[PDB]
Amino acid sequence: KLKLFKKIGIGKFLHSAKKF
Repeated sequence: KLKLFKKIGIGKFLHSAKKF
């Protein structure tokens, strides 16, 4: 069990705040 390699790109989460 180990599939969080894509969790290192949390730069798009701050984007959701750039649209709301």
